[PDB]
Amino acid sequence: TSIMAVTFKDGVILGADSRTTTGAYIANRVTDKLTRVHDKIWCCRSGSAADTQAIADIVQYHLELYTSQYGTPSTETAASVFKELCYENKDNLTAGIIVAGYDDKNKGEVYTIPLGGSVHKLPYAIAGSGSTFIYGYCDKNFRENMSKEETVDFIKHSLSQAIKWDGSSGGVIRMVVLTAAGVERLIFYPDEYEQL
Amino acid sequence: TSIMAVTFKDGVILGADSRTTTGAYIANRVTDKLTRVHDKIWCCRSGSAADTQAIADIVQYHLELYTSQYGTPSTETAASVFKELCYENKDNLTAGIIVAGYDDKNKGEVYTIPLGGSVHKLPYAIAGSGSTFIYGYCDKNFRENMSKEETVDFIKHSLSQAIKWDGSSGGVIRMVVLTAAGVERLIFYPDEYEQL
Amino acid sequence: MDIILGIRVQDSVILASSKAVTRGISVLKDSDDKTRQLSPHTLMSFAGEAGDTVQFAEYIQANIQLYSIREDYELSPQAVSSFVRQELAKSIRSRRPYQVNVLIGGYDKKKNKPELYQIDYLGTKVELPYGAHGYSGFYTFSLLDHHYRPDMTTEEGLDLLKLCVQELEKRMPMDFKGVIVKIVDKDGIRQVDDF
Amino acid sequence: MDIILGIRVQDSVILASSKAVTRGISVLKDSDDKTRQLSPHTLMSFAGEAGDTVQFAEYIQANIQLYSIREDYELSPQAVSSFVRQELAKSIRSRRPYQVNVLIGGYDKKKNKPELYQIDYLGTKVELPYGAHGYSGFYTFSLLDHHYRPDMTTEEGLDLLKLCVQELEKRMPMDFKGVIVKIVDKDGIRQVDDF
Amino acid sequence: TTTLAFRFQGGIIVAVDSRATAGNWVASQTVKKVIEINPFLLGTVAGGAADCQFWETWLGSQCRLHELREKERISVAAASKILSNLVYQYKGAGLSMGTMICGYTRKEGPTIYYVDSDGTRLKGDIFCVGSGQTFAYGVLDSNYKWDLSVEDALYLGKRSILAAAHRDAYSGGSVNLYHVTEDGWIYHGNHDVGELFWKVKEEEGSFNNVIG
Amino acid sequence: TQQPIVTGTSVISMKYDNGVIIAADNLGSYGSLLRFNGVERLIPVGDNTVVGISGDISDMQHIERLLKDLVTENAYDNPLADAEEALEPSYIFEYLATVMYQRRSKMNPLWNAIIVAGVQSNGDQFLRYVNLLGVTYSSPTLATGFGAHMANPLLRKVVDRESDIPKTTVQVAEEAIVNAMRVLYYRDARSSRNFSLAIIDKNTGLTFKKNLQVENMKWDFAKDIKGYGTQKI
Amino acid sequence: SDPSSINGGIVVAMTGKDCVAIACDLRLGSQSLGVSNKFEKIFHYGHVFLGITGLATDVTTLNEMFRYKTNLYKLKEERAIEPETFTQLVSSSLYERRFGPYFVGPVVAGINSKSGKPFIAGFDLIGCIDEAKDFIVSGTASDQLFGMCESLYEPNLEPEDLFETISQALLNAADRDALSGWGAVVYIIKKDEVVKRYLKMRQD
Amino acid sequence: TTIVGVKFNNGVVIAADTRSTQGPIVADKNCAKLHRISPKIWCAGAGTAADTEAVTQLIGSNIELHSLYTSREPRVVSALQMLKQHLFKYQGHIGAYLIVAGVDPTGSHLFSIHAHGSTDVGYYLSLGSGSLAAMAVLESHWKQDLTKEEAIKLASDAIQAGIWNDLGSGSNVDVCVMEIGKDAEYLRNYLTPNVREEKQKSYKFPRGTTAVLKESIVNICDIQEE
Amino acid sequence: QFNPYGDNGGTILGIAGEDFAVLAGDTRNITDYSINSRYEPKVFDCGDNIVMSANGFAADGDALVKRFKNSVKWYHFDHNDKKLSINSAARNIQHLLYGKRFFPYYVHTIIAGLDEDGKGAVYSFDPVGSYEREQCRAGGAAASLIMPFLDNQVNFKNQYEPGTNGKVKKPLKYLSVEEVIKLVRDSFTSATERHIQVGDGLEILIVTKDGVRKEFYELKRD
Ligand SMILES: *[B]([O])([O])[C]([C][C]([C])[C])[N]C(=O)[C]([C]C1=[C][C]=[C][C]=[C]1)[N]C(=O)C1=[C]N=[C][C]=N1
Ligand SMILES: *[B]([O])([O])[C]([C][C]([C])[C])[N]C(=O)[C]([C]C1=[C][C]=[C][C]=[C]1)[N]C(=O)C1=[C]N=[C][C]=N1
Ligand SMILES: *[B]([O])([O])[C]([C][C]([C])[C])[N]C(=O)[C]([C]C1=[C][C]=[C][C]=[C]1)[N]C(=O)C1=[C]N=[C][C]=N1
Ligand SMILES: *[B]([O])([O])[C]([C][C]([C])[C])[N]C(=O)[C]([C]C1=[C][C]=[C][C]=[C]1)[N]C(=O)C1=[C]N=[C][C]=N1
Ligand SMILES: [Cl-]
Ligand SMILES: [Cl-]
Ligand SMILES: [Mg+2]
Ligand SMILES: [Mg+2]
Ligand SMILES: [Mg+2]
Ligand SMILES: [Mg+2]
Repeated sequence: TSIMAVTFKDGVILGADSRTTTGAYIANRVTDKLTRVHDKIWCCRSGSAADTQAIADIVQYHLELYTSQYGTPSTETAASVFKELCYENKDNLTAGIIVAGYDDKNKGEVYTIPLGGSVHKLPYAIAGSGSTFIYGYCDKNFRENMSKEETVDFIKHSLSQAIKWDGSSGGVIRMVVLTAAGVERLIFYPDEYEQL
Repeated sequence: TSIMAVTFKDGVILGADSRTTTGAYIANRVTDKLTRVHDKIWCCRSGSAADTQAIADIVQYHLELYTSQYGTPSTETAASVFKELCYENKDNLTAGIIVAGYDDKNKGEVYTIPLGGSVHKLPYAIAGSGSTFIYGYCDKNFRENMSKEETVDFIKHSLSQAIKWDGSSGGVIRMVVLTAAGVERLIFYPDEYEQL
Repeated sequence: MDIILGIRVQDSVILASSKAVTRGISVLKDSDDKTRQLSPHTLMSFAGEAGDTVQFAEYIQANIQLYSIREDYELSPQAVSSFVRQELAKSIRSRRPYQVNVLIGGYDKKKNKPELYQIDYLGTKVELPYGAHGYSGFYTFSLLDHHYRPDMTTEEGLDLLKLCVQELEKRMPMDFKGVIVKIVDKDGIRQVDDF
Repeated sequence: MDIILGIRVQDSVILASSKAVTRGISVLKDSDDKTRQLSPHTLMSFAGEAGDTVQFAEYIQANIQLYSIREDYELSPQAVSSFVRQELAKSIRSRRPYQVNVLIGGYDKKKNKPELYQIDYLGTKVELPYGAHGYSGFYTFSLLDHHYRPDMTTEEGLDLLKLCVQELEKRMPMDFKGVIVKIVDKDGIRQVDDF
Repeated sequence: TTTLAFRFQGGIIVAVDSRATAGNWVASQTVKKVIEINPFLLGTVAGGAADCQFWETWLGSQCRLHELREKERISVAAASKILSNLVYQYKGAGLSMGTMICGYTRKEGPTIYYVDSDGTRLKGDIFCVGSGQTFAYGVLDSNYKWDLSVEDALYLGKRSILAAAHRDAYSGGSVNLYHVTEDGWIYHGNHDVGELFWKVKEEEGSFNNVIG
Repeated sequence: TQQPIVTGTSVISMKYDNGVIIAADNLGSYGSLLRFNGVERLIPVGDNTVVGISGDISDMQHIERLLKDLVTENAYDNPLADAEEALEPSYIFEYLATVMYQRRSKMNPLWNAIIVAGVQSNGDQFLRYVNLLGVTYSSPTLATGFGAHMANPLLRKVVDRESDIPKTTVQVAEEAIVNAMRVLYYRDARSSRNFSLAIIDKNTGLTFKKNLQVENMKWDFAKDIKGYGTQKI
Repeated sequence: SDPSSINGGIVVAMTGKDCVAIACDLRLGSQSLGVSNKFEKIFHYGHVFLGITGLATDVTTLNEMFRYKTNLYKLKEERAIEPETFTQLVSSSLYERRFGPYFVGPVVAGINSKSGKPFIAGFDLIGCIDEAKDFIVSGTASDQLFGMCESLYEPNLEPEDLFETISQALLNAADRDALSGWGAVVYIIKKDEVVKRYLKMRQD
Repeated sequence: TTIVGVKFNNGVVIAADTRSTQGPIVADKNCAKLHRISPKIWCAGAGTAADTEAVTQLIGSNIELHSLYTSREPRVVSALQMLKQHLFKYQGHIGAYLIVAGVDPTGSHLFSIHAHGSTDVGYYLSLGSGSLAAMAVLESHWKQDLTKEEAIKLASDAIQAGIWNDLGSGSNVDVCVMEIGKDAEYLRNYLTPNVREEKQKSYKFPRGTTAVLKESIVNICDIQEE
Repeated sequence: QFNPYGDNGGTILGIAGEDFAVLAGDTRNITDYSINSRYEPKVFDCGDNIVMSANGFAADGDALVKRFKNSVKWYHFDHNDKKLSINSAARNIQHLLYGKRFFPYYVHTIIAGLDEDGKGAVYSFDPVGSYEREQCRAGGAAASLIMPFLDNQVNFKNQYEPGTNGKVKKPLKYLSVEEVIKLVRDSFTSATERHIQVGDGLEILIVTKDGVRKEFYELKRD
């Protein structure tokens, strides 16, 4: 799995491959690892498909009930609900989740939640098996306050390399853009990103 | 360990960190992992220090005896002697070796020999625990027929990132330049490469 | 414990049970009675893990004695054996199962017939003409297959039982210190003091 | 095998050895002689793993008999015991060690003294007034500690030995089917046929 | 450990050693392995030191509560069965106990019960319990009779412990003697093995193997 | 029972004449991967205590929230919350020490080693250690992990026993801590150059220093080292 | 299972003024079972004394081995071996079995016949030489012996005083060990006379 | 164990503590961990005591024969090569962890050797259970162009750090200095900062306190004439 | 796997005099081959003229001492400020220890004080609550080194009277507080020499009818 979330001037963009594997067999080559817990709060999922789904489903329920009582939740709040589940059930879960959201007050924010259940607020985050191969690239090429087009290219190039080297990662590069304008879904196919 | 060898216009350059570790303790922070098996045939060593030393010592003996009988050996020949040792004793060895050399006929050549004992001739090669983090960077930034100054910068930037992320790698960045001009040793300290 | 035998003849049931109690390396006792009277015409012998054997036997005894008082009536050997089996069948899927094998010899006063039931610790019940638990059967069943006749007298049953004990004393490695023999018939339960 | 005893008295050595041979669940034999005459005035009893015991005993016997012919002379019990110990000490660090414990009872014709040596499979030699291998000593050493006086006659030694065998027959779990007793003195080796 | 108890004409003899070990290390030579439950009940301890003390001390509390409730001393059978039923609840948990419950009552006479952490409960005339039990059995079985004088029976029990104290590495220290009668138990002193051995060797003429 | 995932390395500390110093690098390691480079592992509680935590970071964050909640709870129905009935280092420590031992006793430990450094109401220096097993001890110098093996020896050359504490100034103590941090960067494979340092003085109060770096490092001699024995070039 | 503690036993050596003392218990057992109370663990080759604890078969084997070697030494050298030389011979012999060792704790004691200097030495099972000035301990009650020796011992003791110190060190150490005791022997060694004393101790 | 090596202006110095331990027990309080391979090549040893002794003796013996064969003074690299190849052959089972130092016609040298047969070069080195305490001192106080007096001080200070802070190390400090164009000086018990205090009491017993059974003279002399 | 136990080393020693008692213990605290503290008090005054030390795993040791001190407090509340006698304290501690029979306090406990007749008393415990009154007891890491020395020098074991040769034993004369403290100090000096987990400092608590007094002595720091 190769997943990443990157903050930029207008908000935040989530990025992911589309490969699900049972060992060396690709069980699903068109998986959607970018999943919605609220209107403008999404997450990238890595690790167990069952665990991350069950977690995400529970978070979406909590934030839906939060909204009915207290209005729209912050991205930090969403990350805290993810953490609470991941931390308290750490013995039985294998879930690496990146939470990303857009407020009007806080703008684009990214929180990463690795296996342990700890929370880390970052400008950008990378995770999944394939992320190991792009720590060098991402660190060298990331800038703060990038444009939308630059951030899309940064994620596209990054995940392209992660896919190239990681067997567990592949298929299409899905992306989700979170800004004041709304929610935009992007997709990039092998023929496009492999030649980069 | 972060090691790499890169061919360029005038020949080939070997690069390495200087960290030797017993678990999390750094047993030696100024190790020389670039070692000489012949005048202009060197190697980068990764894995067991004892194994790679014993192997390198035996190879140097074989190439010294080769030279006394048949004159200067090719880089391919040196790689074959490394392979023979690594392959036939694969059950008892933990050695990841990159062989690099300069002929006048063949110019700069690089052969990588991973755990299995297989041989792979490449334009450039990376190895050691820290190499995982720079597959993305190195693939994106490598060009063939670079200049000496460009190749030094490419290795410096690459190993800098590998060191940054890999705990097993660190210390100084040693380099060895192999050209028709001769053999040049380069060293780069933390204050220089960390700020890159 | 070690060896427990049973044989149903014409008009009675005979239960033979070893006297030895061995812990590890020493024979602590050579006169141990491995049986309990459940009712006037029903006797249960037992063998298995230390502690569990007696604890189970006395527990069963108490329950049957309680039934006898409540109803002022003796349960049939078949009824008692079914109760015992259910307890063991319940036991086997418990946190800590009773590790006990039993023989239930009884005389049914209604049908005027002797009855012998063999039940293992899993709750495996079988009615038999002759039975045994543990390594005893490996030696004795072949003898009983040959000599047994269903119409034997009690004296003939005891002679056949002696032939079983002699074979066990010859070929078994463990010294079980002889057996206590008890007869169950229409007149009740009695012990053969010389064997 | 199971129980082997030894007792050195005034003018002789007495070795008692069980007759039973048990394999798993059956006593295959009840008249097995667990001893070999190494020389006219030296006897070795043995116990340990099946096969190894006899194979070792006969091997030692052959070597001592070979020495006797070559030199036309009988080795002292001390000399024989030292030879046996070295073989076992050599054996313990072999690919497959001899799993055999032995008692060597002999009468030294030079010194006119009986001698009893106890050697285990590791090659641990000790000269003793009385000895045993396996679980036998746990019962018998306490009796021998009490009753043994060194100036005892052969008849008194046999009575003391009977008291040891009686205690073993009372408290040991395994039926070892009695013992074969042999006496080693100035006149040589003989077997007590009634015990 | 070596503990024994046997019935005879003059009631019951109880004899125990005093050693406690942790591996090869001798932890104590002065351990009280007889527990005075009441003026008529004794308990011997063998195996786990804490298990035996705690539960035999506890047993005395249960026996006291019985005679408060029933206005009558507890029987040896009932006292032993309280302990055996208790340890049976803890079966599998890893309790390590080998005990004799010794006493006298009018209805029972002199009685000995062997109680075990496996749940074994046995009535009997003679018992030896512990790592050195086999050594004690040797002396006891060869010299036992019903018609023994209190004086001779006491010596036999003392001598049987000595035999085991000598041979068994995990037994020793000293011998505690008790004599249980119709009118209750009587303590007969602590006998150090270091002095008792040489005394017995000389007077009895035994242990001719050892040099002294 | 668990295994630690994201981990923090050594926390080092020592007493000096008027207070205590504590330091810990800003790294959150993920095995051999030096994953997170901006982790604060010194957490102040009021203006008189600093808790330095090593080991599992997720459990550290849990402990961080417990302390935050402890301050809130202490303020409830407490007019002297910022005066006589303010939280003491000894109170904060004992609370943690209770929690750590309770959690180990339920076979579900907080996988940490903790050093509570601070100054009491009466001006006494407080410095005590507690870890996942609930083990506690105090000493003029305290260190966790690799610090125990490398920092303590250096810090004990400054304050070897109790009578050395009044003789040690804040400048000498800080110098020793900063030197120890450099040594750990040379030799601990799971350390970083960036670190935080906190001083709790009975006169000048709590001084919290962020974004410190290891400097004045010796590497030049590396150029002269060639091969592993016989090699000359 | 552990070879060094199947049979049990202890040896202790001490230096005094112009004298050395070596002592050992007499027990040989099979774990809990006591077998022999006459198993001496101190041997001598000329004026050099060797005490050996550990596995009894090896104790016997090594004794026979060093007798073998010291006898050949003497025939060729035309003189008795000295304690310093013998110590080296023990070390050499033990280390040649580096990866299949004799399970023993040897202890050398004696006086150099030429210099008159008292000498003691201890070894681990693979030949490491511990050449102590004060005392050497070995066996299953080595901890106990260390505690006794470290407290009781003082330098330059006279032969008859040294006897009391080493005896009390052995006896009280043995009494806190289940696998040691059953009698004891003490050798008092001077340049040209050696006295051997059997001690009276508790037989449990 | 704490062993260290420190290069200086005109040579090299090695040092070591003197504690040997079997588990938590101190087997020897004044153990000699500095071994002589040849007159001007010495090495400090850590790990298994018999192994460091034996491996040093063997290589030292062969170095002596080699020196006689070649009519040349032995070199540190020769000892280094012979040691590493021996240890490597035995795959770490020979538990010798060595700091090898010395002076020869090529110059002054300092190396380390691990049980698996890997070698390292340095100006300062430390090995053993107290190597972290020692290396902390070396990393804090070492500099280039040390004098002989400064190197001995630094080396002994590094050992002391081990002695005090590491339970596996203790007692005394042994030093050996090997300077170019000079005899190597072996300073046995250079420092002695752990002398035991006077005991409160004397435990000398009254003669006849111990109970005796038998006495006898032991014949140590040969078979006699006449 | 998580191991809930550890070993903090150290060693303790209790000796019962005729009208006094001492409980001594070293002040070193360790894990593996590292020193945690050179002065970490191990022997505690628990009130009612009782001193206590729970040597072994310090976390369990501190927990036990804490819980016993608590038991003394509640004994006063529940029983009209009655003084807890040393024998009663010992039995109470047995129940604390055996309470965790199946997850033990990994400690060797020793308490010291005076019995109800005013004589010196030392009680010793195993980890699961077995206890026994003794005149003399060393506990912890170096207990194997110290106990034999005490059998010899406190109870006069294997010591006889000159001239008689093994016939007459040395009489069991009582020891004064000055004589006991000498034996304690020599015991710990000897233990420090041959045991790596023992050293740094020795702290002794002396209990008499007048109260609880403390004495501290330096030990070797290597
Ligand atoms: B990715 O490779 O981590 C991916 C993310 C997931 C949310 C779709 N995980 C998987 O594909 C996992 C296996 C795995 C690979 C690498 C690390 C951890 C886990 N696959 C499944 O969980 C799976 C496979 N087949 C069917 C159902 N679930
Ligand atoms: B590098 O980290 O792979 C490095 C290369 C070596 C030639 C110096 N290896 C080591 O440092 C190894 C450990 C190791 C780390 C990572 C992968 C494989 C192996 N160290 C040693 O072999 C070593 C450590 N201490 C003493 C001696 N040898
Ligand atoms: B005895 O050997 O059974 C003895 C009786 C007990 C009451 C002291 N038991 C022990 O000595 C046991 C160990 C043991 C040895 C042999 C067989 C069974 C058990 N020791 C302890 O219970 C113990 C208690 N506290 C400290 C040290 N040892
Ligand atoms: B040091 O602690 O590394 C030291 C150096 C040695 C050369 C004297 N090592 C030892 O003291 C070793 C520790 C050790 C214990 C057990 C197995 C392997 C290593 N001690 C011994 O080798 C030792 C122990 N007892 C007697 C003799 N030698
Ligand atoms: Cl999915
Ligand atoms: Cl290397
Ligand atoms: Mg790094
Ligand atoms: Mg034997
Ligand atoms: Mg003993
Ligand atoms: Mg010490």
